[PDB]
Amino acid sequence: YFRRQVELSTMYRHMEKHNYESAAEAIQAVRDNKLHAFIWDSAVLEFEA
Amino acid sequence: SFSDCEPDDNHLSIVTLEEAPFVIVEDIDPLTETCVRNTVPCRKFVKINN
Ligand SMILES: *[C@@H]1O[C@H](CO)[C@@H](O)[C@H](O)[C@H]1NC(C)=O
Ligand SMILES: *[C@@H]1O[C@H](CO)[C@@H](O)[C@H](O)[C@H]1NC(C)=O
Repeated sequence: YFRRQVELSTMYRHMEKHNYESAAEAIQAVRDNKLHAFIWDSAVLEFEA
Repeated sequence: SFSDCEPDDNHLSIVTLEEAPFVIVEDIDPLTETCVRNTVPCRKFVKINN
């Protein structure tokens, strides 16, 4: 969805450094604050909240 | 003029200057060798040396 929209390709240029295999790795990284933001579905992150 | 009697005057030669608020000039996308379709192509004559 971020690759199709050509007007948001710049952010698509930035996310290439941290495209993680599983989201649990991103949750563990942001728990240790290795990351700063993560794009994901709403109810999953509300469950994590 | 693809034939003899074909007069047309619609191609418009356009020059511009590189200024970041208005004319962002970037390299071609190396993953595609194609500009992304919200952008336009351009060309520029660049010399070699002194
Ligand atoms: C010509 O080449 C020399 C190589 O030492 C370089 O210093 C100089 O900037 C070049 N000039 C141009 C106009 O490319
Ligand atoms: C090449 O020519 C330009 C022309 O003004 C000059 O400014 C530049 O210093 C030259 N490059 C050299 C001498 O390396």
